[PDB]
Amino acid sequence: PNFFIDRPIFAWVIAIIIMLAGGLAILKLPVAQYPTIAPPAVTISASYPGADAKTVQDTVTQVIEQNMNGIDNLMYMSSNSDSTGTVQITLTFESGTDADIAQVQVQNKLQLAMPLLPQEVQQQGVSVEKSSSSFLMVVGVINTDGTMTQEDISDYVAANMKDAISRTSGVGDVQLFGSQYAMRIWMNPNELNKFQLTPVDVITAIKAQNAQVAAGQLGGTPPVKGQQLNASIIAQTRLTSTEEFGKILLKVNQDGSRVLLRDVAKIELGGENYDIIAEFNGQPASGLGIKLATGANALDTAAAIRAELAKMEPFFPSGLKIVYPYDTTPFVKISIHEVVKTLVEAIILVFLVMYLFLQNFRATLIPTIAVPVVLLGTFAVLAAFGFSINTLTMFGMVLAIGLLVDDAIVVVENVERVMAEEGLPPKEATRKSMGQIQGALVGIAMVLSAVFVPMAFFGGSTGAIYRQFSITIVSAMALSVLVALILTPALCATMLKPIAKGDHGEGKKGFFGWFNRMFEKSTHHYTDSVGGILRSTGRYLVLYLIIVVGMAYLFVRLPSSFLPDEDQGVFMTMVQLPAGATQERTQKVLNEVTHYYLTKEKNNVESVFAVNGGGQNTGIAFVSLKDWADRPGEENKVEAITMRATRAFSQIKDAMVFAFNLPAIVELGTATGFDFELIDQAGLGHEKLTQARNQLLAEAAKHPDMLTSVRPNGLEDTPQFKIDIDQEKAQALGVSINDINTTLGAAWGGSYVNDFIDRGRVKKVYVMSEAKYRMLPDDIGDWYVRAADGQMVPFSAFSSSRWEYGSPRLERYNGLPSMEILGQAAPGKSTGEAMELMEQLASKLPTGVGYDWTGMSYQERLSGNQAPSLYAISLIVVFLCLAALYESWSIPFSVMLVVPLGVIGALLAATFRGLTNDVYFQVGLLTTIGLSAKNAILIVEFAKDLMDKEGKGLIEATLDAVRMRLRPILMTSLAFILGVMPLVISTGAGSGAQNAVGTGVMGGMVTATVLAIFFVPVFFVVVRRRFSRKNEDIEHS
Amino acid sequence: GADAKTVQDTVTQVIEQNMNGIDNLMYMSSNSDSTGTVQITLTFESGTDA
Ligand SMILES: CCCCCCCCCCCCO[C@@H]1O[C@H](CO)[C@@H](O[C@H]2O[C@H](CO)[C@@H](O)[C@H](O)[C@H]2O)[C@H](O)[C@H]1O
Repeated sequence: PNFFIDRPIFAWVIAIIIMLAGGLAILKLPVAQYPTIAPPAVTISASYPGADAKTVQDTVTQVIEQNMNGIDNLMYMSSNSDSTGTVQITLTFESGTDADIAQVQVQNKLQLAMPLLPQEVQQQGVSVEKSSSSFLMVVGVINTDGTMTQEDISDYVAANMKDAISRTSGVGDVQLFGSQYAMRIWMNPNELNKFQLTPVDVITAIKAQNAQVAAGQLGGTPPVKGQQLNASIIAQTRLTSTEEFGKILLKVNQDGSRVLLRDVAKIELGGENYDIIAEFNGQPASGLGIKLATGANALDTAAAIRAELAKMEPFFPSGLKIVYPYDTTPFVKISIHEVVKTLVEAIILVFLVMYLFLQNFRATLIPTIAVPVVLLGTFAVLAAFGFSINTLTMFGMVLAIGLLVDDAIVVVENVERVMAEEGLPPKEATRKSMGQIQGALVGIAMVLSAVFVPMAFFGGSTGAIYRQFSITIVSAMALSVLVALILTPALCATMLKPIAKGDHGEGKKGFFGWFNRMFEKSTHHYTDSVGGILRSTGRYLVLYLIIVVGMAYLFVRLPSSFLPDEDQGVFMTMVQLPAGATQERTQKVLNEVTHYYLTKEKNNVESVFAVNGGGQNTGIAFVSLKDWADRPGEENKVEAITMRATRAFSQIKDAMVFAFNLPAIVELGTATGFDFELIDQAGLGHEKLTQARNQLLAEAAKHPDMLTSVRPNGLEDTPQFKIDIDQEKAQALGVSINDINTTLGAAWGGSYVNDFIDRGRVKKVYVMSEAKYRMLPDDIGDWYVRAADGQMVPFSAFSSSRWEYGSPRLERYNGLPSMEILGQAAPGKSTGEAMELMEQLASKLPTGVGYDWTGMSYQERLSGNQAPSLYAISLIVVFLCLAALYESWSIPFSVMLVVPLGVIGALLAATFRGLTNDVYFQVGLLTTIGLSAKNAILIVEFAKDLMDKEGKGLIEATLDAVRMRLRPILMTSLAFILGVMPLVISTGAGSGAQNAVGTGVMGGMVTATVLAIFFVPVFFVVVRRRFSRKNEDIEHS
Repeated sequence: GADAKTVQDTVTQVIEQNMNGIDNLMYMSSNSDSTGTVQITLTFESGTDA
């Protein structure tokens, strides 16, 4: 400490080093919008072509669910069984488990369930992936001159782009939206009936005439003695053209005429699946979902990708352009550039205050050197603990600017003060003064990390969010202190200009300086009156409690959030059609939306990206917005935008169309809102479970005062068509049940049969009915089976037919049949309360109706008992720290009593600005407690030291302290309030967060000082008047 | 028994294409054989956990 005061250059070297390591941790540091925040989930997705919901549930799912045992750190297992034939089992794991090890554990338990699976499933593939929902980017590809359809493009992507993007550096994963080329063979059932043939033969023939076969080798090993030719055999080669697939022979007739495939069915290169069809401004487009690599730079991955695509552009088909539907990146560009704008500015502000307050250049260059260094160094402290330049850590630094600023200031001010007071040289003034603030600065570090660290040890995804802030902030802080002990004292004693004893630069200059008297006089006024109050303090206790209570009411009556919403230049709208509607009708609506946006939002919307899929019944539309710059208004912002969209599609539409903005943390809890699981426990039936579900919907429909918008999260039972095969009639007339089945299948379901080699890439061979002969129930009739004898038999000869109900989506939670009920709490009431009333209502249900919690309300049912404890620790540790610094159990109470003085402001700040008690308002709120405590501690320190090291009296010593201490206090807070204010009143991108930090902090700061510089004195004085007896107000020694 | 240009765009290239976002991949090189063997070597940054 002192040591450096006598060594300017050694400190210069610790400084130069910190600057360089931070500079390096800057040059080689990851940037991303957020950190990994969400618990790890691994999803097993597989599909069973043609299967219905109970099919996959009873063929694939339950066999997989039962084979999923003994996998490490299981949290919860939830799966969808779809009538679209797809089944997905998401296993979410314990927070901070090794993604990669858990995911390997699952793919190796599945690789054991594999042999107990359907062969259709086993051959379409059962897959394992790690589930983020956070694609860095989604690239679209289109053709301008109407040239190709969706499926053509899908292929172009899968054979020209997906492959070179996953070669773009910075790109961690590529996923594909659409379906690759396939040999699509569409049976015409009549022309099939002619030659007395079935699908089954079509399959057979196709496998037979199309294959590779293990050929072998001429002159193989061992060859015979002397042998001289050694080379490979080329055999039956898989088919290449659609033509060659036409020229495959199905039955050679008697009359010399041959029957080809070309004849019995139509043949075309077509889509592997037509569930999902995608339209970008109406033109057909096919797409890519790119995920950011682990540790990789978001902004550079995206730029490298864009460079990859322009570099491919000299090789494209005509009018085939790349489009960029979703890019989370430029919002991150603006976020980063705006937080830097803040840091630079707030530095410039502190210079401005420091000058227009010490009117002395070389002093004013000191704190300017200081914090930059603390910055750089903290980036380097983060890089050491494995972090990245992301949202949470950067607003952690913005938030930290205050402790940083007060720390540099405290020092240079104390020096200048001691010089103006006693007339010491620069150096000797420093040591006097550094020797005065030393213990205080160390103690403040122990108390500041006494509040800032407990919050790092928060659990769950919530806890993760806190971890980012807490580490950013604490390191910035402890460093601000080591800088304040090594560098600043060194830069003070070395380059600070010496001040004439009893200078105060009063009057003196005119142009620039009338202020000094005017400040001077007033600080006198101030302290006169400080004294003035210290006569009767009682009234001031009255008002104090009043402020406390007011703070309480303000606190409770303020809205509890999780984060703020961000117009990200992009949002989405989702479309729900009447159950069983058509690909084409859903598509009508999606076009309607596409046009609405392309009409009454001509100035804001650049592009609409509609996707029909997940089952004809429902479509979704990705709405992209024009750049922020040409969207000025309060109305050209997403809130009002989605307002008018949903306003449009609510009344004047045929099916439900919500328009919404995606939250910034893309996968956690809607604050007041839960995710209920209604779990069937006993050997019950799906019918009984639904009955229980609507029953609970009713029990909550009875409580509009507690719960709000309680809704199930599934699909209802739709009418499904049942074709009962009478084994007797069919086995009688001569048709093998296999044949009736797989003909019914390969007719209406479709069938993967063979593999063919298109343009050198292996694609699939799908044979199914032509569209028209497999649409309507009566058409069942056009299909016949060749019996054992040789006769064709219609299905109505051995098939009964009826309509029934069934559900398209069979949900399972942790093994058993279950049903997901989403919900949120009433306007007034806390989420947990509504969760509790839900546990009381799901307790009101019939035998076998159990309940459980998942996702959001799980992450909250964990960390709902932790919040008070970390802060009980925080209070015991801060008090212990201050008792340490001083020498008192009771003197601390002076500085702790300050905490409210900042709160009353922040609550008042948000409320009277109409905001909400979120995280940013909280880290900010803490930050405020931090300064309250700092200033108060410096006052109390100076008070005690004057008292003990100069035997001075109480009232007089505190008075003197609060007096010499005022000028810097004001400096600090002036520097802040100005630096923060922009954050409080900015628009453009991200202004939701910015304003969230700002408002709370600012209001807090204001009440903080202009309440402390009157209450702290009274604390120290009134507190001290519950200590010992004799002596006193001594004035001796 | 299959031939090299046969195996390579069906088995080699199809596997290589999925090998992105491999942590610390330095360089990736693979052989496609008419003796039927197909082999893909992934060499990594010095000291990545094998
Ligand atoms: C950076 C600018 C700071 C300077 C501006 C602040 C100066 C004035 C702020 C004072 C706020 C508290 O208000 C102050 O309270 C005490 C009363 O308790 C008054 O003081 C007076 O009243 C009480 C009587 O009840 C007496 O004990 C005391 O003899 C007398 O000083 C002050 O006249 C008043 O100004």
